Amino acid sequence: MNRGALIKLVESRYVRTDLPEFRPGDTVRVSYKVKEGNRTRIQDFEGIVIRIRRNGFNTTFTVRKVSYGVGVERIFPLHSPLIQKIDIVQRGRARRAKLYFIRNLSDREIRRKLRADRKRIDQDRAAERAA
Amino acid sequence: MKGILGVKVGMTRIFRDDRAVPVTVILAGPCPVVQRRTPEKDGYTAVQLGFLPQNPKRVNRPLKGHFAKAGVEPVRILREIRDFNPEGDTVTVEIFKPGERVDVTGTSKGRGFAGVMKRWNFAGGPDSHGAHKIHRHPGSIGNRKTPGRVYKGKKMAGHYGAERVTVMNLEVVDVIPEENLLLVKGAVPGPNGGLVIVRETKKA
Amino acid sequence: MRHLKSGRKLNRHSSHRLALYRNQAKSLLTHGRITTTVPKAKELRGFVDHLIHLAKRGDLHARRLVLRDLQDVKLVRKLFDEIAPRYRDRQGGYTRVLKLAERRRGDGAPLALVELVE
Amino acid sequence: MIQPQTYLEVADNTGARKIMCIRVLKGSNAKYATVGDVIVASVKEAIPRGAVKEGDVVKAVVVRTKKEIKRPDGSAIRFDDNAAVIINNQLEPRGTRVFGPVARELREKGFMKIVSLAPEVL
Amino acid sequence: AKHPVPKKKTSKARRDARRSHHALTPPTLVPCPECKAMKPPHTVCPECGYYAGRKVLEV
Amino acid sequence: PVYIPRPRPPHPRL
RNA sequence: CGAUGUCGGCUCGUCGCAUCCUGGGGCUGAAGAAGGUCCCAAGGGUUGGGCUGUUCGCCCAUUAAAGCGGCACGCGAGCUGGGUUCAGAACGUCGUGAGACAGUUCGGUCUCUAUCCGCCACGGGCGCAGGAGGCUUGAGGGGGGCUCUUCCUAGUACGAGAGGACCGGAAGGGACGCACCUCUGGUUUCCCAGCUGUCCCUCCAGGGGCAUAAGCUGGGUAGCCAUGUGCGGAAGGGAUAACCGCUGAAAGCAUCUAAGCGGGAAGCCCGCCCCAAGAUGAGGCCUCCCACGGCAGCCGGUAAGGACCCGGGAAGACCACCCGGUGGAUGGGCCGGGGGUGUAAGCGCCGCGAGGCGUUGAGCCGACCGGUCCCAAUCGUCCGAGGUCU
RNA sequence: GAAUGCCGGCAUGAGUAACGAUAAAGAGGGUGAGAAUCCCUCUCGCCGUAAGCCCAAGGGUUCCUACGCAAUGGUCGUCAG
RNA sequence: CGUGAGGGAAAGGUGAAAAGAACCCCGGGAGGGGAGUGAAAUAGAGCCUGAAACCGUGGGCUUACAAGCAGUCACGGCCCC
Ligand SMILES: [Mg+2]
Ligand SMILES: [Mg+2]
Ligand SMILES: [Mg+2]
Ligand SMILES: [Mg+2]
Ligand SMILES: [Mg+2]
Ligand SMILES: [Mg+2]
Ligand SMILES: [Mg+2]
Ligand SMILES: [Mg+2]
Ligand SMILES: [Mg+2]
Ligand SMILES: [Mg+2]
Ligand SMILES: [Mg+2]
Ligand SMILES: [Mg+2]
Ligand SMILES: [Mg+2]
Ligand SMILES: [Mg+2]
Ligand SMILES: [Mg+2]
Ligand SMILES: [Mg+2]
Ligand SMILES: [Mg+2]
Ligand SMILES: [Mg+2]
Ligand SMILES: [Mg+2]
Ligand SMILES: [Mg+2]
Ligand SMILES: [Mg+2]
Ligand SMILES: [Mg+2]
Ligand SMILES: [Mg+2]
Ligand SMILES: [Mg+2]
Ligand SMILES: [Mg+2]
Ligand SMILES: [Mg+2]
Ligand SMILES: [Mg+2]
Ligand SMILES: [Mg+2]
Ligand SMILES: [Mg+2]
Ligand SMILES: [Mg+2]
Ligand SMILES: [Mg+2]
Ligand SMILES: [Mg+2]
Ligand SMILES: [Mg+2]
Ligand SMILES: [Mg+2]
Ligand SMILES: [Mg+2]
Ligand SMILES: [Mg+2]
Ligand SMILES: [Mg+2]
Ligand SMILES: [Mg+2]
Ligand SMILES: [Mg+2]
Ligand SMILES: [Mg+2]
Ligand SMILES: [Mg+2]
Ligand SMILES: [Mg+2]
Ligand SMILES: [Mg+2]
Ligand SMILES: [Mg+2]
Ligand SMILES: [Mg+2]
Ligand SMILES: [Mg+2]
Ligand SMILES: [Mg+2]
Ligand SMILES: [Mg+2]
Ligand SMILES: [Mg+2]
Ligand SMILES: [Mg+2]
Ligand SMILES: [Mg+2]
Ligand SMILES: [Mg+2]
Ligand SMILES: [Mg+2]
Ligand SMILES: [Mg+2]
Ligand SMILES: [Mg+2]
Ligand SMILES: [Mg+2]
Ligand SMILES: [Mg+2]
Ligand SMILES: [Mg+2]
Ligand SMILES: [Mg+2]
Ligand SMILES: [Mg+2]
Ligand SMILES: [Mg+2]
Ligand SMILES: [Mg+2]
Ligand SMILES: [Mg+2]
Ligand SMILES: [Mg+2]
Ligand SMILES: [Mg+2]
Ligand SMILES: [Mg+2]
Ligand SMILES: [Mg+2]
Ligand SMILES: [Mg+2]
Ligand SMILES: [Mg+2]
Ligand SMILES: [Mg+2]
Ligand SMILES: [Mg+2]
Ligand SMILES: [Mg+2]
Ligand SMILES: [Mg+2]
Ligand SMILES: [Mg+2]
Ligand SMILES: [Mg+2]
Ligand SMILES: [Mg+2]
Ligand SMILES: [Mg+2]
Ligand SMILES: [Mg+2]
Ligand SMILES: [Mg+2]
Ligand SMILES: [Mg+2]
Ligand SMILES: [Mg+2]
Ligand SMILES: [Mg+2]
Ligand SMILES: [Mg+2]
Ligand SMILES: [Mg+2]
Ligand SMILES: [Mg+2]
Ligand SMILES: [Mg+2]
Ligand SMILES: [Mg+2]
Ligand SMILES: [Mg+2]
Ligand SMILES: [Mg+2]
Ligand SMILES: [Mg+2]
Ligand SMILES: [Mg+2]
Ligand SMILES: [Mg+2]
Ligand SMILES: [Mg+2]
Ligand SMILES: [Mg+2]
Ligand SMILES: [Mg+2]
Ligand SMILES: [Mg+2]
Ligand SMILES: [Mg+2]
Ligand SMILES: [Mg+2]
Ligand SMILES: [Mg+2]
Ligand SMILES: [Mg+2]
Ligand SMILES: [Mg+2]
Ligand SMILES: [Mg+2]
Ligand SMILES: [Mg+2]
Ligand SMILES: [Mg+2]
Ligand SMILES: [Mg+2]
Ligand SMILES: [Mg+2]
Ligand SMILES: [Mg+2]
Ligand SMILES: [Mg+2]
Ligand SMILES: [Mg+2]
Ligand SMILES: [Mg+2]
Ligand SMILES: [Mg+2]
Ligand SMILES: [Mg+2]
Ligand SMILES: [Mg+2]
Ligand SMILES: [Mg+2]
Ligand SMILES: [Mg+2]
Ligand SMILES: [Mg+2]
Ligand SMILES: [Mg+2]
Ligand SMILES: [Mg+2]
Ligand SMILES: [Mg+2]
Ligand SMILES: [Mg+2]
Ligand SMILES: [Mg+2]
Ligand SMILES: [Mg+2]
Ligand SMILES: [Mg+2]
Ligand SMILES: [Mg+2]
Ligand SMILES: [Mg+2]
Ligand SMILES: [Mg+2]
Ligand SMILES: [Mg+2]
Ligand SMILES: [Mg+2]
Ligand SMILES: [Mg+2]
Ligand SMILES: [Mg+2]
Ligand SMILES: [Mg+2]
Ligand SMILES: [Mg+2]
Ligand SMILES: [Mg+2]
Ligand SMILES: [Mg+2]
Ligand SMILES: [Mg+2]
Ligand SMILES: [Mg+2]
Ligand SMILES: [Mg+2]
Ligand SMILES: [Mg+2]
Ligand SMILES: [Mg+2]
Ligand SMILES: [Mg+2]
Ligand SMILES: [Mg+2]
Ligand SMILES: [Mg+2]
Ligand SMILES: [Mg+2]
Ligand SMILES: [Mg+2]
Ligand SMILES: [Mg+2]
Ligand SMILES: [Mg+2]
Ligand SMILES: [Mg+2]
Ligand SMILES: [Mg+2]
Ligand SMILES: [Mg+2]
Ligand SMILES: [Mg+2]
Ligand SMILES: [Mg+2]
Ligand SMILES: [Mg+2]
Ligand SMILES: [Mg+2]
Ligand SMILES: [Mg+2]
Ligand SMILES: [Mg+2]
Ligand SMILES: [Mg+2]
Ligand SMILES: [Mg+2]
Ligand SMILES: [Mg+2]
Ligand SMILES: [Mg+2]
Ligand SMILES: [Mg+2]
Ligand SMILES: [Mg+2]
Ligand SMILES: [Mg+2]
Ligand SMILES: [Mg+2]
Ligand SMILES: [Mg+2]
Ligand SMILES: [Mg+2]
Ligand SMILES: [Mg+2]
Ligand SMILES: [Mg+2]
Ligand SMILES: [Mg+2]
Ligand SMILES: [Mg+2]
Ligand SMILES: [Mg+2]
Ligand SMILES: [Mg+2]
Ligand SMILES: [Mg+2]
Ligand SMILES: [Mg+2]
Ligand SMILES: [Mg+2]
Ligand SMILES: [Mg+2]
Ligand SMILES: [Mg+2]
Ligand SMILES: [Zn+2]
Repeated sequence: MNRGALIKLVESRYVRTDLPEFRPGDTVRVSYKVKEGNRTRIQDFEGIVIRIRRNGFNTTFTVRKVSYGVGVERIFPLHSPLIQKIDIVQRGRARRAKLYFIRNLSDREIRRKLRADRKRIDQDRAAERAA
Repeated sequence: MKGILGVKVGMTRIFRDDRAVPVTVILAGPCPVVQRRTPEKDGYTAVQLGFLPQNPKRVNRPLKGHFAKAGVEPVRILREIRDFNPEGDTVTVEIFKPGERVDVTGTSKGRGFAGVMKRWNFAGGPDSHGAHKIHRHPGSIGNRKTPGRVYKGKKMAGHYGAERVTVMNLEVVDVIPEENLLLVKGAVPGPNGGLVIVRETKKA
Repeated sequence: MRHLKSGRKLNRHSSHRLALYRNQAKSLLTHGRITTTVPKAKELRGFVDHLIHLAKRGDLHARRLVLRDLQDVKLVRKLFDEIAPRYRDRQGGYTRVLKLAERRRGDGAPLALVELVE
Repeated sequence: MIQPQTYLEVADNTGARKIMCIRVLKGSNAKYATVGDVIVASVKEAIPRGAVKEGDVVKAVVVRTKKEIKRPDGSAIRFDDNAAVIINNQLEPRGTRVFGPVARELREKGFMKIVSLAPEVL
Repeated sequence: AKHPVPKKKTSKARRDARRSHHALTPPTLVPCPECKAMKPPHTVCPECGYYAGRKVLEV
Repeated sequence: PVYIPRPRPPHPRL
């Protein structure tokens, strides 16, 4: 028996497939379905994804934004049904896979280290020239 | 009171009513009944289930004659289920519906020789302020001349784990009968690959 | 506990074990066959198999990769020129370990041979 | 994850700026406060002329923390500090406003005044 | 510690009772198919160097 | 054995 | 007195009950709420801090509560050594002095190896009248046993008002326990990358050693893990404690009692989880071999089976346990996936150059999920029933 | 028959602690009755204000070579102060 | 052993005679087994006698549901005379 296969099989009914690929260093907006007793609305969250940890269906990505003077990070299940959509706001170029370091960095200092990834921005426009 | 033998497949989590539900996947069915226990013949009730088919190349003659008395292809393991007596000759996941609550017994992971701290959550000793080679030590183990002995059952170091453990009141999250899979919320004893028993719960 | 853990320690620290394996690799690749203790033999098997396999790839990048462990341009040339080609169709399993019958006198250790196969 | 001796930044305009937790009001022997729990604390640093002053033993609700908070939906949220809002015995903000994001956990815990006063509810 | 010490001398009966688990177990031996010599299983035969049906080393 | 190791000092029972 | 280590602390508990809390009650100067006082009850629980060597005590902040005691004032062949309790030195005080002090002050060597009982674990042996492979009954043990807030009932009963229920029904916590690794968060001794100095290979480029038993730094899978997740306390049946009764004489009345019956506790029995037939009182059920050869015995050759040897294992100190041994996927390799890293080398272009860009999510790549006989589990060996008697 | 007696011998603890710096090893060849331990070669690691070299004190043949391995060497030894 | 003054041991015996074991066998040697010497060789040089503790091999009785200052009293069983 293939225990790995069965596990993927349970996961498949929840596996999401409508979300743009992104990377650490990218700026990104997550439209997230949140409940606020007793209604549910769409709260946006826009920041740099500084971490993406992979475990198949269990992959989760961590997004950092500065909010009214206080740095906030949130983790999302990449296959959560609570994510309305993900809008790519900026493709930045990182040299490592985890950007924890940006936490102790000033604003302009982060600007320097994560310069725009022209190569994936040219792709961003290449596609979307569609039929 | 219904039971079934299984194999712990692994853990994952699903989503249900916008909630993360940590689940353990058990490959339960199908379990051929091999022998029924009757009060007439044995004094109690039970069904001896069979699980995981086995190469006859390895099944000896005393057991081949045992399986034969049931018309069952040789299987790898047999375990009884007290006070359970189904109607067919086969027991599958279909005896469990979602929302039900189960009791899962498995063989716990084997820590081997385990220190007093890991096994019994003893606080050990200090790591500075003069402690002399006692940082992971049990301390005292008795009194003085009265009683001049150590209690039976005194908690000490020794083998920990690899024992039968049962977890109570586990919710059944889904049943996937075509792949013979049981989704149970929470954690089950022991390692992936290890044998488990899934019973109806004794709680209410 | 040691659960699901790969890799013997061989009572050496992180750099000694490695030098041990690299030296065992050179000697086996050099002489074709050697005698070690049984445990060291079993660990050499994969350590050498990988190198023999990288040699079958032939590319320059593989040669440099191998020279990190073997360091001998000559013997790496022997690896790529005479050893590698006799395995072109062998999908792994480039070495074998057979136990010997008698132990050492001075510490009783069980011995075995590691050899490149045919 | 706040415990006695933990310093918290003060998130309102009570006049306090720093407080040092001296107790977690959550039963007999609670070990840690998270977002939404109440603590007794001592004001260790406050600006002049504030309704609270250094030494006062005030109450407080923790609005944001450094250890991440987990959520039934499987997500989490983590702040750059531990912050608190000074409250009264009726669990009402003594201050006239709240500075910064606050944890959504505060809403379903009956800290509705602080959640409105908050610029962002994350 | 405080230097534990044998309180009494161990009797001949108790000394030897402890050695009740000290006998050597004789070596596991099987005849070699080629030269019919007794040798431990799963080792190359040290009297003819034959294993798995073929000559593997000089003796 | 012309050298005798000096005895340890007693625990002070005062 | 040919030595029984002395305070406090730490660690580990265990018992008592004259009960701090939680449960059950009677009386009340008990309207309700909340108290008082006594009775029953030892199942569980009984917090974190400031000061002092302290025990003790006071104080802060909580709590359901922050109980008192025994065990050599429990526990130094378990730790500590701040105090006491040697030799130094100083103060106050006494003494002509040497010196003295339940007066003070600063400092002042705490012994690797467990034989016997006891204890935690784990085997070896024999036994359980034939020999074996399985699955089990549970005698008897052990574990567990805590509790709070809010809300509905209901601002109702009670109350001038303030205040505010019983019973019944929900929800949410703290601490503890068992298991787990999907998530969160650790580690991950060589899984990847970057960096310095030096020596080297091979001059460039590319690399290797060493700088720790990882040179340093940024990461980091499996595993082991808590800070993370699941779940447990019960329910329910039974017998009672105090206490409250029914019916009822002795004793025309009365009386819970003398005949008889009911109610009644977190406690007792059972229930739950775990060990468990050496339970020598050695239990049961299913299946397998079977009347062997030679003088309740002996020696043989076997049967069913077993062990040895081997490849291994989230099993493990050894042993044991579990899987596998060519009719075989057990380990190693190889291949695919997952995962980590984060765009190798080489070449081309750009820049005087450090570099940059492309080829390229490339190259490398432990353990995870699988595939594949390429390599090793070759070949074998030794034990192992013939069934006592009424 | 005892004097923690005296001298000698032999037990127990026990196949137990230990085998004296965690700078570190592997292979191949040779010798020999015998080899992890001796010789040879390659590979690897350690020291390098030394763990390298030269004096003085002290030691007194320990130097060199051949033949040896009972004891000495904390194992082994064909090697050795 | 102690710088020194000084302290201060242990250790006797083959046999009448070396007749002290040629030679052969296993073995690297040590040791042994034969042969031989001797009245005698468990008088063989690790030598007269050769006690005891202590260690071992073989045989008889005995023991794995049993509580012990180890003996004693009784009865029974088995082995021996
Ligand atoms: Mg089981
Ligand atoms: Mg534990
Ligand atoms: Mg612990
Ligand atoms: Mg600790
Ligand atoms: Mg000390
Ligand atoms: Mg110690
Ligand atoms: Mg220490
Ligand atoms: Mg410990
Ligand atoms: Mg004591
Ligand atoms: Mg006693
Ligand atoms: Mg076990
Ligand atoms: Mg370890
Ligand atoms: Mg493995
Ligand atoms: Mg070691
Ligand atoms: Mg070692
Ligand atoms: Mg190193
Ligand atoms: Mg490899
Ligand atoms: Mg072999
Ligand atoms: Mg062998
Ligand atoms: Mg040797
Ligand atoms: Mg101040
Ligand atoms: Mg002040
Ligand atoms: Mg702010
Ligand atoms: Mg000690
Ligand atoms: Mg001690
Ligand atoms: Mg010590
Ligand atoms: Mg000890
Ligand atoms: Mg000692
Ligand atoms: Mg004896
Ligand atoms: Mg005796
Ligand atoms: Mg003994
Ligand atoms: Mg022993
Ligand atoms: Mg024996
Ligand atoms: Mg003396
Ligand atoms: Mg002495
Ligand atoms: Mg005394
Ligand atoms: Mg004495
Ligand atoms: Mg005495
Ligand atoms: Mg004494
Ligand atoms: Mg006590
Ligand atoms: Mg009482
Ligand atoms: Mg009470
Ligand atoms: Mg009460
Ligand atoms: Mg009242
Ligand atoms: Mg009362
Ligand atoms: Mg109690
Ligand atoms: Mg108690
Ligand atoms: Mg206290
Ligand atoms: Mg204190
Ligand atoms: Mg202080
Ligand atoms: Mg303090
Ligand atoms: Mg105190
Ligand atoms: Mg005091
Ligand atoms: Mg109260
Ligand atoms: Mg005491
Ligand atoms: Mg005490
Ligand atoms: Mg004490
Ligand atoms: Mg001590
Ligand atoms: Mg003490
Ligand atoms: Mg003691
Ligand atoms: Mg003592
Ligand atoms: Mg002191
Ligand atoms: Mg001190
Ligand atoms: Mg004076
Ligand atoms: Mg005077
Ligand atoms: Mg004094
Ligand atoms: Mg006094
Ligand atoms: Mg003073
Ligand atoms: Mg000092
Ligand atoms: Mg002092
Ligand atoms: Mg001593
Ligand atoms: Mg012992
Ligand atoms: Mg003993
Ligand atoms: Mg005793
Ligand atoms: Mg046993
Ligand atoms: Mg039986
Ligand atoms: Mg029972
Ligand atoms: Mg018993
Ligand atoms: Mg109301
Ligand atoms: Mg009214
Ligand atoms: Mg109620
Ligand atoms: Mg993890
Ligand atoms: Mg995982
Ligand atoms: Mg993680
Ligand atoms: Mg590597
Ligand atoms: Mg390195
Ligand atoms: Mg370098
Ligand atoms: Mg260069
Ligand atoms: Mg070097
Ligand atoms: Mg160096
Ligand atoms: Mg690291
Ligand atoms: Mg990390
Ligand atoms: Mg990991
Ligand atoms: Mg009743
Ligand atoms: Mg009445
Ligand atoms: Mg009446
Ligand atoms: Mg009556
Ligand atoms: Mg009744
Ligand atoms: Mg209860
Ligand atoms: Mg059982
Ligand atoms: Mg039995
Ligand atoms: Mg049983
Ligand atoms: Mg009994
Ligand atoms: Mg093993
Ligand atoms: Mg087998
Ligand atoms: Mg076989
Ligand atoms: Mg395989
Ligand atoms: Mg494989
Ligand atoms: Mg792979
Ligand atoms: Mg791969
Ligand atoms: Mg991949
Ligand atoms: Mg990837
Ligand atoms: Mg590039
Ligand atoms: Mg490139
Ligand atoms: Mg380049
Ligand atoms: Mg150019
Ligand atoms: Mg990749
Ligand atoms: Mg196939
Ligand atoms: Mg054979
Ligand atoms: Mg006398
Ligand atoms: Mg005497
Ligand atoms: Mg004495
Ligand atoms: Mg003597
Ligand atoms: Mg003796
Ligand atoms: Mg001795
Ligand atoms: Mg001895
Ligand atoms: Mg041993
Ligand atoms: Mg011992
Ligand atoms: Mg030991
Ligand atoms: Mg020692
Ligand atoms: Mg040892
Ligand atoms: Mg040492
Ligand atoms: Mg040494
Ligand atoms: Mg050493
Ligand atoms: Mg080093
Ligand atoms: Mg080598
Ligand atoms: Mg060699
Ligand atoms: Mg040697
Ligand atoms: Mg030798
Ligand atoms: Mg040499
Ligand atoms: Mg230099
Ligand atoms: Mg230097
Ligand atoms: Mg001279
Ligand atoms: Mg001299
Ligand atoms: Mg020579
Ligand atoms: Mg010698
Ligand atoms: Mg020698
Ligand atoms: Mg010799
Ligand atoms: Mg000589
Ligand atoms: Mg020697
Ligand atoms: Mg020697
Ligand atoms: Mg030595
Ligand atoms: Mg020689
Ligand atoms: Mg010399
Ligand atoms: Mg001298
Ligand atoms: Mg002299
Ligand atoms: Mg004479
Ligand atoms: Mg004479
Ligand atoms: Mg004569
Ligand atoms: Mg003469
Ligand atoms: Mg000869
Ligand atoms: Mg001779
Ligand atoms: Mg002989
Ligand atoms: Mg002779
Ligand atoms: Mg005569
Ligand atoms: Mg004689
Ligand atoms: Mg004589
Ligand atoms: Mg004479
Ligand atoms: Mg004699
Ligand atoms: Mg003699
Ligand atoms: Mg004699
Ligand atoms: Mg005997
Ligand atoms: Mg009995
Ligand atoms: Mg008997
Ligand atoms: Mg007695
Ligand atoms: Mg009688
Ligand atoms: Zn042969």
